[PDB]
Amino acid sequence: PDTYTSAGFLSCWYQTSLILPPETTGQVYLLSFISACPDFKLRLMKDTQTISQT
Amino acid sequence: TKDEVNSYLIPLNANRQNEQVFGTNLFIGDGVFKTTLLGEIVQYYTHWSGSLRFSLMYT
Amino acid sequence: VINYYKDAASTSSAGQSLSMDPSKFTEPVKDLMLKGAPALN
Amino acid sequence: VINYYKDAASTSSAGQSLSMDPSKFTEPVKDLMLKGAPALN
Amino acid sequence: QTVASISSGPKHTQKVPILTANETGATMPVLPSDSIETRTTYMHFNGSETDVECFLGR
Amino acid sequence: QTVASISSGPKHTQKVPILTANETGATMPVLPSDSIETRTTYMHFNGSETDVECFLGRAACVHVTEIQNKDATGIDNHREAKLFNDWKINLSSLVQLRKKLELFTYVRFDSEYTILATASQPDSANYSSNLVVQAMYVPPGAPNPKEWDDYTWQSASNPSVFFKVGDTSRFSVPYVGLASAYNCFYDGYSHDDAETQYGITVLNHMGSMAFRIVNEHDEHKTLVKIRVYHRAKHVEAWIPRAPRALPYTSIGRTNYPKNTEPVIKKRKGDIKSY
Amino acid sequence: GYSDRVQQITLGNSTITTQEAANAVVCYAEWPEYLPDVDASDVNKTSKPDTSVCRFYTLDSKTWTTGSKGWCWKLPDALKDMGVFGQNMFFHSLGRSGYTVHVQCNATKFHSGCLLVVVIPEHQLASHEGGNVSVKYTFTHPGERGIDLSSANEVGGPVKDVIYNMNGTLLGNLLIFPHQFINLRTNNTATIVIPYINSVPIDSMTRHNNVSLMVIPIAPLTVPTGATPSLPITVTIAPMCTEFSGIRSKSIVPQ
Amino acid sequence: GYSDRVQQITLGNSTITTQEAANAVVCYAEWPEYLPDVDASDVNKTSKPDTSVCRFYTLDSKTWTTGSKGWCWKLPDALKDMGVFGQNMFFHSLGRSGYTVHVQCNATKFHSGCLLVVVIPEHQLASHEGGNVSVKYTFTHPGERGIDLSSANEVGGPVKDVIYNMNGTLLGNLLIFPHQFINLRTNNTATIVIPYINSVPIDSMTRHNNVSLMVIPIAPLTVPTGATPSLPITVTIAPMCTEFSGIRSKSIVPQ
Ligand SMILES: COc1cc(CC(=O)c2ccc(C#N)cc2)c([N+](=O)[O-])cc1OC
Repeated sequence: PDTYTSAGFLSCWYQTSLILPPETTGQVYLLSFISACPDFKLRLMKDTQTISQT
Repeated sequence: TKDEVNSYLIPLNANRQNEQVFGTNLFIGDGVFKTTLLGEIVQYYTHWSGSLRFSLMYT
Repeated sequence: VINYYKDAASTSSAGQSLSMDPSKFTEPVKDLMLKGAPALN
Repeated sequence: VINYYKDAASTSSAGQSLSMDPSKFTEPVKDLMLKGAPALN
Repeated sequence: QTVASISSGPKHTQKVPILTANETGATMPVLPSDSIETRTTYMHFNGSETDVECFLGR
Repeated sequence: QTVASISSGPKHTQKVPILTANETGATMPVLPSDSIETRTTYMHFNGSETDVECFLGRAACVHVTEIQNKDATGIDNHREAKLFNDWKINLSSLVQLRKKLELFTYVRFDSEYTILATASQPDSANYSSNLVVQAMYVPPGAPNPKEWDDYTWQSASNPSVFFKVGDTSRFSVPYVGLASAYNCFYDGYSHDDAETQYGITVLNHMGSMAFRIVNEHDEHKTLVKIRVYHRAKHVEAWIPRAPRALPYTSIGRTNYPKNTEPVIKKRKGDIKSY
Repeated sequence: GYSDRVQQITLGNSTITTQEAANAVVCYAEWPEYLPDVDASDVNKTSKPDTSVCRFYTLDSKTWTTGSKGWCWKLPDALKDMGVFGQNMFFHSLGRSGYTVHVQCNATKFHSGCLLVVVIPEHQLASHEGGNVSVKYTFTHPGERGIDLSSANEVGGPVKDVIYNMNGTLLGNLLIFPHQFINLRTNNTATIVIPYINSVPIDSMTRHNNVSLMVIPIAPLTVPTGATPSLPITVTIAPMCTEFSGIRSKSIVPQ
Repeated sequence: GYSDRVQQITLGNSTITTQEAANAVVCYAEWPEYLPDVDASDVNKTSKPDTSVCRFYTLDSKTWTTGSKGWCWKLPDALKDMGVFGQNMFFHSLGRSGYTVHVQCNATKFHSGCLLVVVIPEHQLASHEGGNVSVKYTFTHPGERGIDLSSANEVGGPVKDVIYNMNGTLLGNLLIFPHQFINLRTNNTATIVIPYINSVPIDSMTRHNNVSLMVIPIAPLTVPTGATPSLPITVTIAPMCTEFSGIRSKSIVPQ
């Protein structure tokens, strides 16, 4: 995370609303996924902060 | 409070209008993204560029 | 790039594979799905 | 000049550019000015 | 050499590339040019540093 | 080959090459042959030594730091005790090379580093230890060492070099800028914020170089001083600017000291004095 | 029949004329142009308002007195509140542009004075506090009023000694940058065409000023006996080959 | 494999999708286009912001209740405060544009209701006062909030009886204008592409509204037993082939 190179923000809103049918009260959920496009590039290999020991 | 299947469930509420569902900055190497396959691999490198593919599946 | 040693293990790194086919992971479906066409027809 | 290493950064210095055009700094004027002719005509 | 993004303009069709069904188990190769108007750009990149040979090669 | 001056004789014309108008912003290429009678002479010179590739193409010291080998028992802050040390990579800490680089606005090149480590035993010691230094590059985002013996020194992905003290380490690094060239100056900020930092200090987040001594401690204490040298190769430079005139005060910013001696020499006499 | 002295410049629906110019300067001999595919990175299709933003905008005239030190403007900052150009600056994440700068100052054949008009790419200012103090966003974004080099320092602002170019380099060498002089006995105006100069294809137009324009009196102003001891200086700037990219909500900047 | 039901529309960096549409209407079978030389009069070279103004802008959602009468918006008025499009409207003397209107309203297979979505060129409203009273500028320029046909009259405003189309003609014949229906049991959205329709090549975008968009409930809303007695209606509009001409200072309009 670096400010000069920030990527922006992602948000989601109700365009109209969620409507449930009769006899339905259960909670409704969304599953979100993330992946890269063929567009993608990564450089300068380095160690990760996601593992350690001690 | 702890890691759990619910961390992946984005709640959606009936009869709410123009309200916000969720938000996040796009530091793919941290935040919500940090543990994902993309975030995990991205962290093995210093620089990145390109376009991201973000999708939502209704349940 | 002259190999000073007799065994293959002695040689240096292989150099870029240059294959790069992600579809066996991104699209391992039985029936081909065309971008733009109904995912579920 | 045999490159022992795989990457370009490994190679030694580039050698003289041999371009040498100072005019983009000494004469960045819109209308060409000929030596000997009135600077302001 | 390789194009990173092709030039794509306005759109109004029955071919909706951004509507899929992730329960199929596939990650449809959707591109920015499928949901926004884009200009042409090139890769200028081969991805040599992310080759498994390089990743485990140090 | 090339002529330095052509043969030129007497002159009496309406073509006055030596009368110009510097307010146009141009420096008309007037020659001696335009105002005096000259003979023919040749250059016998190519100007190879003033090529930017040559100008920035030699090693210059860019940083000096210190680490030491001693008992780590009880030490809470290893970094402070200098059991290991850091270097927030930057090329504007030592002024000599900095002034050269700042002769231009944008600069692009590969870098060839040479790291020299010298030992010193100020207190009583029976011998000079044979220490091995480990310089590990910690790119922004990589975990920083906290103790001279972290798991971090495994350096599985971070590149690092091991070499004997007294010896020298050498390797080159490709142009790592995120843009097409490095900025020697930056009239901007990281974002539109009222208090955030100004200058290239915003663009220069190149990471750190962690130095340590692999050996365990000996009975005595050994002081190792580390000097990093930088040589540019495959050079490209853009937008030349006015040379630095006043002394520097900080890494990255153009700030100059309050109350500085005048830079321009003052005549010992008249404006007519030779 | 023609002359460097007389010129006309037309951009959009604006036209400036001068009958006492001294040619014109095109920075590093390069005319401004749009961003070519080969150099582009940002995949968004750009917006080219053309005539609605590529026109002459005239800033408030400054007053040259016998004691003026000089003035400094910054681009694109100086035009942030100028018509549609300004609006586009804040509504877009990115953008690039070139300009045609036209500085005006007329007197009589009895006056005397010489202004240096220069364009400095990446003019990183210095803090008058020295040490490692920074220069707050507000102070390098004066807007069309620009920075007055004869005004007093202020907490968080830049140093203003004309002599050290506000950055620790001597005034005399400012000539290595594309410049022109307005020497009253010769000149009446100064014109400089600026192409996009940056290490990136396109950039943020609010957090980064690509160049600063300086009008510095070198030979002091002198007026004939008993005349008003001042002359006005006017700056007119026109963007050209302007591209905007990544449109979103309007940006909110410090103060 | 394709269907009128499923559609995607991409303009600028905005894309709308629908899986329950009923085809789409292109007013008088004509797609919007730019102003050709042969028809032009104004000699000024125009400005075409393209992607920065030709994108989807979403207005505040209305609430359809069992007693709603309908709503009426006007273009370009409805988008006067929408990003760069709005800015260009006030900074230019003239301009022309077409649009893609997308009205959204979803319910369940248990609900029932039918909205008429129509585009009326030159929708000259009538004064509820009758006689020869006029309708003050403010009241025909509601902005993105639009006019609520179930709100009370107000001094200087227009009449609002849904039945007489606010102009003395019967609702039932509104179908002679390019329209579409959002019949909950079939529809989910309505889409109408509007080309520039005027008796002049280009016009003032502030003193004249070229068309008004109306969303009128015909078959009243009915919800299943015990359900919330309302549904939201959302309007999204995107300008296309937008041209601006005669740039000057920003216009100041009534209130
Ligand atoms: C030898 O120490 C290293 C130094 C560097 C930094 C580097 O090369 C650099 C040079 C000039 C400029 C400018 N202006 C910015 C950065 C990197 N690095 O950046 O990756 C790695 C090192 O060890 C892998």
